[PDB]
Amino acid sequence: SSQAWQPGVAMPNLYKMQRMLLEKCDLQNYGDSATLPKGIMMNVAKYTQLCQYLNTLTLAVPYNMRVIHFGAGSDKGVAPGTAVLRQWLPTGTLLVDSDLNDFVSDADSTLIGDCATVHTANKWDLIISDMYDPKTKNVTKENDSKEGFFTYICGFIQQKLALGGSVAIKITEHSWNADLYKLMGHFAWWTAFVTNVNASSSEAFLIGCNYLGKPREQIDGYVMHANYIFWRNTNPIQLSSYSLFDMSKFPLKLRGTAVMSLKEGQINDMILSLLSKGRLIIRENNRVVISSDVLVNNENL
Amino acid sequence: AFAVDAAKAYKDYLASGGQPITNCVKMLCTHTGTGQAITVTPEANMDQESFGGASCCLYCRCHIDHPNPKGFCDLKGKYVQIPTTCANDPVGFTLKNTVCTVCGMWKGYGCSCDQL
Ligand SMILES: Cn1c(=O)c2c(ncn2[C@@H]2CN(C(=O)[C@@H](N)CC(=O)O)C[C@@H](O)C[C@@]2(C)O)n(C)c1=O
Ligand SMILES: C[S@@+](CC[C@H](N)C(=O)[O-])C[C@H]1O[C@@H](n2cnc3c(N)ncnc32)[C@H](O)[C@@H]1O
Ligand SMILES: [Cl-]
Ligand SMILES: [Cl-]
Ligand SMILES: [Cl-]
Ligand SMILES: [Zn+2]
Ligand SMILES: [Zn+2]
Repeated sequence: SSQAWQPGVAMPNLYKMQRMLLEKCDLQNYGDSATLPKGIMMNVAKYTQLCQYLNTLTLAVPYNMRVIHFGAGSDKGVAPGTAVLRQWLPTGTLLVDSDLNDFVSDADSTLIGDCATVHTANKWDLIISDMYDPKTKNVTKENDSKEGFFTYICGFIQQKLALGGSVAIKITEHSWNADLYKLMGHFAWWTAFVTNVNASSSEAFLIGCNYLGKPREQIDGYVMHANYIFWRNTNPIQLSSYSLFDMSKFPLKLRGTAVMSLKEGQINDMILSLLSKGRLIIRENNRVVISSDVLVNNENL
Repeated sequence: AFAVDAAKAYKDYLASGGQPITNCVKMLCTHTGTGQAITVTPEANMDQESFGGASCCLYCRCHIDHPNPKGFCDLKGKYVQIPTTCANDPVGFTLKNTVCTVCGMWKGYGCSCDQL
C-alpha cells in the first residue's frame, strides 16, 4: 500500500527462507514506465532511490570513506550513477568509478577497461556495481549462474572489502551469480532491493550490509535466486517516482565510524558485534592507490 | 602557436542553430539551496536546476584539454547550478558566464555585489 511512497521494495525475509525452483520471471507491469520528474534520467532516479534505501540501513560511514563504483559509464558517455553517489556520500569521500568504455565522470578517479584489469592496494568501505550485459536477456536458453564480471566482484569483495563495509550489486533474472548470493551470507544482513522507478524490471540490487569476512549463515545461491524470482513473480510492485520529490533527508549521515587495523586473531565477538551494528570498519587507513592493467601489443607487420 | 579553440567553435555552432550538447546529468534536489554557481553538493534554488559538473564542462565532454595551464577542471567533481530558463544548454551557459569570486553567484544571475 504505502509501498508507493518508499524508494523501493526489499525482498521480505520469509521469501529468503523458501526452497523454490527457478522459474521464468513474468512481471505483471512489464513494459510500463514510471513518470519521472521533468528532465530526470532513469539512472539518476534509480540511483537516488537506491541511496534513499541505503539510508535506512546501518552503513558504516567513516571519515575519509572509500567508495568504488563499477559499471559507471552510460551509453551517453557520462556517469549519472556516480553523480548521485557523490551527491549522497559526504563531501570529501574518495570515489573511484570504472567501466569498459570511455566516459566522463565526477569521480575522483576513473579507470577504463574490463573490471578484471582493475587493481587497488587498499580496501573499501562501499562497493557499488551496475555492471550488466544486456545480451543475457536471451529467453530461449537456460538460465544458469553467470560468471564473467561476477567472478571478479566476488573475489574483489573477499579481498578488498573492509570488514563492516557494504555492497550493492545489480542483478537481473538472467544476470546473477550463485556465489554472490552465497557471499551475502557473509554480511550481518542482506536483501534484494527493487527501486520503485524500475519496478517493471527483474532488476534488483543485491545489498550486503556490514561485511564480516566469514559465513554468518549458509546460503545456496541457486535456491536464493529462485526465491528472488518467486518473490518478484508473485508480488507486483507499483511503479512510483514519489520518493524522488523529497530530498530533504537524502545526504548520507557522516557517522564518523571508527576505523581500526586489526588482525584475524583479534576479531572477537565484541568486534563482530560492533561490525554487525555499523559501528566499526577494519582496514588500514593508508593512501588510496589504484591501477588498470594494460595489455601491450605491436601489430606492425 | 596553433591551439584549437573549442569554446569559440561551440559558440559559433550555437549561433548558427546547432542543437546544444545534451545528456547533462541533472540531479534531484530540494531546490531550497544557496543558489551559488558551483558547489560541492547540489545547491539549486527555486529558479535553478543542479547538474553534475563534469557533464556540463565543454572540455570534459569533448575529450579535449582544459584551458587551465594545469589542465584542472572547474566543474568536474562538483555541481553547477543553471538558471531553469537556460537549462536547455548547460554547457553553453557555463561557457558564456562567469562566477563572482566574492559571493559565489553567477554574474548577472544572482550576483548583487555591484548593486547600490
Ligand atoms: C524479457 N522479459 C519479458 O518478456 C517479460 C518479463 N515479464 C513479463 N514478460 C512478458 C510480458 N508480455 C508482454 O507482452 C510485454 N510486452 C508486456 C506485458 O504484457 O507484460 C507477455 C506475457 O505473456 C508474459 C511475458 C513473460 O512474455 N520480464 C521480466 C523480462 O525480462
Ligand atoms: C547500463 S551500464 C551502467 C549504467 C551506469 N551505471 C549509469 O548510471 O548510467 C552497464 C555497464 O556495465 C558495464 N560493464 C558491463 N560488464 C563489464 C565488465 N566485465 N567489465 C567492465 N565493465 C563492464 C557495461 O560496459 C556497461 O557500460
Ligand atoms: Cl538458501
Ligand atoms: Cl582483517
Ligand atoms: Cl559532445
Ligand atoms: Zn572539465
Ligand atoms: Zn557577487
